[PDB]
Amino acid sequence: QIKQVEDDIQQLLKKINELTGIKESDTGLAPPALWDLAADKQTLQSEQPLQVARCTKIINADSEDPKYIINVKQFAKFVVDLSDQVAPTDIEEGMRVGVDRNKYQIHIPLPPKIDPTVTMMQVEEKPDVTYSDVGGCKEQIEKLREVVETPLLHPERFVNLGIEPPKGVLLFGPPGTGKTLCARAVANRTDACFIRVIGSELVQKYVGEGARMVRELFEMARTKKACLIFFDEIDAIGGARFDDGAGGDNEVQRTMLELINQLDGFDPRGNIKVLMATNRPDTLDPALMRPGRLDRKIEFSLPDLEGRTHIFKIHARSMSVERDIRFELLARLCPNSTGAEIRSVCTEAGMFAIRARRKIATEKDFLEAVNKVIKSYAKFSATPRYMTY
Amino acid sequence: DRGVNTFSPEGRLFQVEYAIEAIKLGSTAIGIQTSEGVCLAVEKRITSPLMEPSSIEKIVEIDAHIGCAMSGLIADAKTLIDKARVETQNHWFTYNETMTVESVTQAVSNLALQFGEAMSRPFGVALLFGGVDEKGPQLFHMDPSGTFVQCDARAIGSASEGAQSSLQEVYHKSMTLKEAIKSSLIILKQVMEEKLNATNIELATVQPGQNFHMFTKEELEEVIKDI
Amino acid sequence: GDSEVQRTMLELLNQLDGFEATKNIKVIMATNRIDILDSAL
Amino acid sequence: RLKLLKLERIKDYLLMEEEFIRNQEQMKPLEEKQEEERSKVDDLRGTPMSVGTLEEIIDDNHAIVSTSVGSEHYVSILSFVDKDLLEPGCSVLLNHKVHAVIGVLMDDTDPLVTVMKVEKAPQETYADIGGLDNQIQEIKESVELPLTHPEYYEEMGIKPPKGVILYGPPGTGKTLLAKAVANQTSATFLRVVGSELIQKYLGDGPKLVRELFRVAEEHAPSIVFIDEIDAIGTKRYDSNSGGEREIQRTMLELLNQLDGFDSRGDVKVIMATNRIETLDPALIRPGRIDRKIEFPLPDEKTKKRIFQIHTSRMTLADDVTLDDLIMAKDDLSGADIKAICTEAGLMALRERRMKVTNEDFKKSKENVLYK
Amino acid sequence: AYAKVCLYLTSCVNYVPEPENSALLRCALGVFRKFSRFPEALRLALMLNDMELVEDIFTSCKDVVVQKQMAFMLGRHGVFLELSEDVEEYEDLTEIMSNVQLNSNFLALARELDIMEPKVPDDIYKTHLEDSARMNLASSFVNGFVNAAFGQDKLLTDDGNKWLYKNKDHGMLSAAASLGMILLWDVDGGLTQIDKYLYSSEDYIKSGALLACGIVNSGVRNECDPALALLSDYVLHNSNTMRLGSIFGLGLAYAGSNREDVLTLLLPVMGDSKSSMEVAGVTALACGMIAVGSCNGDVTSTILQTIMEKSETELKDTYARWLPLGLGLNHLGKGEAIEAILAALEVVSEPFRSFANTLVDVCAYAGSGNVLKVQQLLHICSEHFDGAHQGVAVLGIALIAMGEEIGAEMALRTFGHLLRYGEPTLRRAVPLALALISVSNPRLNILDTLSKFSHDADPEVSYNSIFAMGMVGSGTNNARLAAMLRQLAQYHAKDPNNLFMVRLAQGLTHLGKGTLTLCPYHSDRQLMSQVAVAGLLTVLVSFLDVRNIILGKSHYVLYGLVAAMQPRMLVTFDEELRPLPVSVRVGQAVDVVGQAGKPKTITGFQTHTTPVLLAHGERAELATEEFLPVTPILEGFVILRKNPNYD
Amino acid sequence: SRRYDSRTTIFSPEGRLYQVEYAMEAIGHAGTCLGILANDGVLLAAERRNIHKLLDEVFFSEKIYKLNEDMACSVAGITSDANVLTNELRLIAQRYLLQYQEPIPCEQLVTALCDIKQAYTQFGGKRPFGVSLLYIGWDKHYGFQLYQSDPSGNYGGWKATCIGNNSAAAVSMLKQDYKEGEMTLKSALALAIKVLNKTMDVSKLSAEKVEIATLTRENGKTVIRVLKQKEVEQLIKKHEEEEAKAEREKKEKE
Ligand SMILES: Nc1ncnc2c1ncn2[C@@H]1O[C@H](COP(=O)(O)OP(=O)(O)OP(=O)(O)O)[C@@H](O)[C@H]1O
Ligand SMILES: Nc1ncnc2c1ncn2[C@@H]1O[C@H](COP(=O)(O)OP(=O)(O)O)[C@@H](O)[C@H]1O
Ligand SMILES: [Mg+2]
Ligand SMILES: [Mg+2]
Repeated sequence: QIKQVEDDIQQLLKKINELTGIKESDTGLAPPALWDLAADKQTLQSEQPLQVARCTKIINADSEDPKYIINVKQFAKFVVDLSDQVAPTDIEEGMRVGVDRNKYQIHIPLPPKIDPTVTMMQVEEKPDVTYSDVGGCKEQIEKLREVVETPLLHPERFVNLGIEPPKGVLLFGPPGTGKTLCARAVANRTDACFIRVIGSELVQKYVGEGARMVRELFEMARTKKACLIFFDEIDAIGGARFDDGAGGDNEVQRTMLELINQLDGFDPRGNIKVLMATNRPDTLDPALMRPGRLDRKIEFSLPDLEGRTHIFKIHARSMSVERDIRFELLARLCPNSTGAEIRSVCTEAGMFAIRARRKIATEKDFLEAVNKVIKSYAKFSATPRYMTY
Repeated sequence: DRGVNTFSPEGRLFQVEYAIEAIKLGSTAIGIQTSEGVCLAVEKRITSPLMEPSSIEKIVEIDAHIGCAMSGLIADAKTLIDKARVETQNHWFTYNETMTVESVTQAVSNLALQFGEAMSRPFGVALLFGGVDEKGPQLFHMDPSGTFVQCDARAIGSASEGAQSSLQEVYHKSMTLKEAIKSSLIILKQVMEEKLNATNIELATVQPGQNFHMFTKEELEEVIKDI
Repeated sequence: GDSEVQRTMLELLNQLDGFEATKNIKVIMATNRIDILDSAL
Repeated sequence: RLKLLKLERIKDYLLMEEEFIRNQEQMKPLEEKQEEERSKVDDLRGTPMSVGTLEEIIDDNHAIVSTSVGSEHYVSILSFVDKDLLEPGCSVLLNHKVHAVIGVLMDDTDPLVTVMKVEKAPQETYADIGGLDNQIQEIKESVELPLTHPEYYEEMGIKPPKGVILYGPPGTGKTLLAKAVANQTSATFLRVVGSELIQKYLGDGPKLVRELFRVAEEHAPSIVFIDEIDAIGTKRYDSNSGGEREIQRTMLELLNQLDGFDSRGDVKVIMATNRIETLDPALIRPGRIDRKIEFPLPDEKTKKRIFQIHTSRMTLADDVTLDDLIMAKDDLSGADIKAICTEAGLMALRERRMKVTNEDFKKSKENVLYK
Repeated sequence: AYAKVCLYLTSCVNYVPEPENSALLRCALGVFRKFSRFPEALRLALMLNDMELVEDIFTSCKDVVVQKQMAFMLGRHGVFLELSEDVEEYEDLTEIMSNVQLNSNFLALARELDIMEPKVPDDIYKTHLEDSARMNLASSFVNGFVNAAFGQDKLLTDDGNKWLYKNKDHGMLSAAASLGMILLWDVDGGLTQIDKYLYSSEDYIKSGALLACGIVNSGVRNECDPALALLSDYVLHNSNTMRLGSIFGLGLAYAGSNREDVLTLLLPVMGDSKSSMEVAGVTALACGMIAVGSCNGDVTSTILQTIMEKSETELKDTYARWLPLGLGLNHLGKGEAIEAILAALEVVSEPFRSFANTLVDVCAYAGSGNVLKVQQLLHICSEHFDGAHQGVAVLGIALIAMGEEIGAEMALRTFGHLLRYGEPTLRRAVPLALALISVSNPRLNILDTLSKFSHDADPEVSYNSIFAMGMVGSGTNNARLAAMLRQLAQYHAKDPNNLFMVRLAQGLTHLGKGTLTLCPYHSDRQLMSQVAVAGLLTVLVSFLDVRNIILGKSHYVLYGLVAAMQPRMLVTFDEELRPLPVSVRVGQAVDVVGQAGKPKTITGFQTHTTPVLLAHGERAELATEEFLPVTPILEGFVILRKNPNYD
Repeated sequence: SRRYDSRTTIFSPEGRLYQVEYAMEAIGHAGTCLGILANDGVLLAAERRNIHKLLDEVFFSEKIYKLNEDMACSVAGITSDANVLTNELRLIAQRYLLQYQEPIPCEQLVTALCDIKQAYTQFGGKRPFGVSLLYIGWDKHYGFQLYQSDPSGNYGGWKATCIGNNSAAAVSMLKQDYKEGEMTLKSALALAIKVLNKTMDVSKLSAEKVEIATLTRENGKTVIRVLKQKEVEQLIKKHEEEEAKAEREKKEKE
């Protein structure tokens, strides 16, 4: 009777759909559970649409009946007045006025414009990485934790001593040392607005578009009460300014200068704390590296023996390794290696076991993995160059 | 950075320190000095069974009263050993006496930063000169930086950190040479990548008496049985 | 700089080399010199 | 049986559900009937519905919508829309008269998505490849095995390698293994090239990289095959406005996409090249790409296998010996072997025979394999 | 063979009609006893509710260590066996059964995973990134929930009169019982603090401290009888003013004990009729909590007489819902037997019928999974009165369907459709039932639906949805849910009547800083805890009417929620009750179900050293075959022996 | 540490010497040259890249030089580097003659010049000699000998070989149709003519576009003679006749 049961189950599903709502996703429609037609009719008959304009000037701002010069974007500019439901103080000379049609007056104050590209940068889903997934950089974790979390968690211990906590960090180190890993850990552990930015995301085709979105990013952060920004791969736009003779890097230098002025200029930067992740901290501009903008430069040097042993432990926690581990032997056997190298060694040990069709990875498998990842791949390593860099 | 004689912003020759990095890639040598003599036990990394273990010469005889355990790059080690032997024999010829371990170590170290643009790069070898001279047994450690210092017990090589932590945990000033060899072999076995089998390690001893002596397979087997 | 025409040939040939479902798209190119042609082509 | 009783415990609650759903549907007062609600939806959504961008979401029942003409109407969003799938930059359906958000769009994909996706299985298969046993094993362990038997990896406790590099001289089977993986895999195959990543305006390269990997995530499980990645490097083009440094920023965007802040979904990266020394080591690092596998020129046995594969369908003449080709002791590649066979067939049809001969093969030698 | 049998029998028992479940359980128990798998036999006996068989198996067990681990399991489930004075280590087994040392073990886990640092309500609120008596009540509630079972805090353990006086009216009771719940689980040394508070000139404060004593003794079992004394001394003569704190504290303190002395002390105060209807309802509730599952004729009879005696308008008035609730708690899970009570209630009164009948029926069929019963409930749901019976009926579908991993999700779908096609009362109730069907079990459809309907226009539906989402997150402090609750606080910043619920959800989510679980079931997803389900049903039936009960003056039911507070624990012990920190791996669930493949293989390996704070649905197995576990399933406290075979 | 060094003599990420191989491919671009051994003597043909009409004929050869009495060489690559290498070859041969009072053996002279080549590829920062040599000689140890040396300092003894443009095709053809213990000078000249034809297909082997030098032994002396235009024209005419006959035979068969 099994097939009869499945046939009945699917027929029942088909009937439930046919009588409740089946398929409406072509025109992005919703399931009919949350369909408040009674409310939406009153919405369309009682809430008139409002065209978004900008209040340019307030003629006769005194208590006398004022007049506001609005500029309905790309439509027209008008002299208008406020709705009797809107208080005069709720509207300034730069807010998005939000005026109705038909004697453009039914006002709703409206926040600053944010580019969709910039606003699609807040970290909504927090990374699944924690501070316990980072090993061999205890002091770096402590310093980064201080700077980014501790003021945002217990500000009393800072205002008691009257200290301004450092607001700005530069995580710098060779390719694969825990820079982006620690950024993800900070994003996961932080209760605040985390905004990730990628140096390549500030390269835009039209002059003044990189600086424009830097300004928008920082002013959105300012609108939010407690914000951590994280410029990863900051090498992209952050580079020492050189005159040249053909105007090279003028646009990227302009957006970098906008970032500089936003970090520390003729303005209180706000409650924004910034991270700069890089593996070439020798191109960054001296102004960018000034401790008024990057206060707490942190070096993610290649882990020492203890750090490598800890990283091996971390990456082999969930593996099916055998009794005797000798991860200390592995750490001494693969010096001047990165956490990326170590995780690859663990993965290759697991794959050697899988290829042999075993369910237990042994010390011989780990030694083969070290030979494959550290010795054979030694010619593709980035450390010999990026340690100089 | 470009050039072999450039200083880092922190104060760093860049080449001495890359040489130190190279040292951290070598086999583990452990030297101990005691009132009864100096012991030198060095891991002998045998990569294949077809390699004649006796041909891996990491413990060498500078003179009848000084031996040297090398780690890092064995060919640079050999160059430094040849220079040390020539210097000891020159000193004997001129003065009709024996080089002190300190004197020979400093004479070798004065050749450590003699590169430029002669040698083009530093010697990527760390040496343990264990000898006996007028002032009793002395063990001197030299590193590519040319800075030599005499240690009560030193461990150079890949397992330097763990070996020296164990040397702290075990070593005491009032110990006998037999127990020094015992502890050195225990530490070397602990940090060994494979099993200690009496053919993958070199052991040597310099006593106030008999000249520098490299333990044979029989004595090595006896000690390894004891451990 | 390198040749945009040669870039386009190389990309189209990469597509046609088994990554094109259709079977009747031929690619012809015209050049003045044989040596300067990209080694990839 | 246990499973039969499970499915019965499902079907009985389902029948309960239809009973309740009917009951309610009839006691509705000749209104709110699913069809009646759909008709009311049509009535309230207007007969034309303009497509406009969603600039931002202010809250449920409100949003700023940019009309095609540039106006920026702040307007309500009705219960009709899912209040989901709505992110700044999305298309939105707006009631003509009141511009109310009454639907969403982008049900279609872009031409970039269409071109990148390989909506086909290349006819080449692992059986059509001869000599690359170890390379096939490793690429399978990286791309196919984690998809077909995730149990191995999950039980072992390791994650599979994220990327693989196929590095080898000009013609050794790199794109051939890419074709075989595309043929056999159940994941969506997205093919790109390095010169194809090198864009013209400033910021187009990074934008294309981001779009490619976003498409890969959207169509996950996916395999992104970047052939001739060294083209982003070695080759220099005047169309590139930014030049070497814009190339560097595109490479940096690739770095971030391969291993950056954002958590990847199921997107395995294959990347092929014949000049691996020109690649940025940061790009090749183990976290981004492990499994750097070489494709050396075939030895004598492998060359024999290539000739057998590529002559399996040709009617070789009895006198033809597929041994002199191999005895030619040069840097012979599989591409060279296939071209020799193909041009031998071309001379066969030129001289009107359906059977290839030793002379045809020799003149093919002299023609394509100019040595 | 063994695996085939046992697994098929367990699954079929969960998935089979009523008549065959008992027989299948009998044969499963027989197979376990034949193959000498005593802990499995005990688990089957408990899930059968066969105290006689439980005693037989436990006494037949002649191994001291296995008997002690059985005692741990039975204490966690909640039962106080009256063992005779001739067994293997009588005193140790009896105290393990009584569940003492739980304070020490909980503190030890806290120290191993340092969480002893107090978290003030403002710390969880995080207002620095985003009133009056209501806010004081909410802050006290969340403080208590977060610092439960620690005996530590920063508001009340420090200067506490300030907090008490900042709280107003029933906020006094709220704060006092919040302190009680902070000192919960064997801080009976805290009788000192609660006594030197109840030595007060304020009636609310004194009664709240009495409730604090009761709740501290809740779950605890001390042969000194540290509750009956206080409770009787206070409740003997003053049965006119409030009495709710005292009665509720007694009930919460003793619960599954089912001690005739406390029964006969609670019955007369209910039957006197000189105590307000609130006291009568709370007394019936306390009787039910004391006797959760007895078929107790005395309790049933007194409830019937109370329902008959109370006037028609009194029954109309709320707080009468707790009398049939007490009767159901008495007839908890007993199944069909209730026919007599059902007929009695049917003949009692016409309008109160639907309510009392449905409540007792659902509370008696809890976990049965009777599809025909749920069909009767759904027909009652379809028939719209043009409501209290409607809400208790939806709660009934939840309560009866929270037994199968498939029926549970399908009942979630049914609840979604119920909200879609529902009426005011139906929609108001659905969130409570949808919380019951999943407690301390975050699920990314439950959370989404509750979050969506929190914003709903209906304020009471919003209340129930927010409390339900907090319930789902209970004891599982989660970044996503905490951010969601903070966002909801921002949303309903001005609305105090809803911001109180939002704050309550925040605190209940961060329960114990994250150590506990309010889920009724335990062990391996099929072991109903009668005390825990009684507490949860109490809280949710009270919430059925949220304005006049919780938002009014009856949050002592929120404090009764404590009846279901049990820890997610994996502490390991030596044969002589000593800590054994041992490497243990964790994961959720994986296997190949071929024939009867056990779902015991875990893939999300995460090596830990016990104590380990495992989450919902994660099975933790040993890291190495060096110790053998006496219990086949590693939940709660365990005793691990040294494998004589080989390390 | 210099910025202008260019690091001529370093290794590459792979053990591949970039300057040496760039010199190799410069040889490949250079004019074609080939040599054939034969029991009676050795010969060396060479394409001419000096085919301009206004270009005078003042030397007896342009690609081919004489090293000593019984030895000649031919250069492919860079003319000036070739001139210096030929001068050094003459110096080496005459130093050996002064020292031992007998002609330098061919392999010894090739080894000496290749030692100089290796010295330039390993020492100093100087670029290597982008010149490939084909030596044809005679000595009392192995008689007629043919050697081919590359910019890397590697030399090999051959029976027939080719360097320069289309050298791969020329060597493939020689491999196909060269007979080991046979092919006296007559057939060797014919083979060289046909190889040069199929190697310079662009031009139909005008007698003025190639130079042939033949080394033989007569009465105990070694004679190195550059074939005159008359003889080259005769050889080209003979090959054209043979090719026409072969084509006619193939067509008649078909
Ligand atoms: N210290 C570490 N501890 C644990 N894992 C590490 C560590 N360093 C690197 N890893 C592993 O490597 C990856 C993290 O590298 P990450 O992305 O942070 O590199 P990065 O330093 O930002 O380098 P890049 O210059 O390439 O951007 C993860 O796989 C992580 O497991
Ligand atoms: N086993 C093989 N090894 C090398 N090439 C092969 C093999 N089998 C077939 N080929 C041919 O080689 C060509 C693919 O070469 P490819 O891998 O693209 O070289 P590259 O990517 O380096 O340009 C195909 O035309 C295919 O027919
Ligand atoms: Mg990074
Ligand atoms: Mg290719």
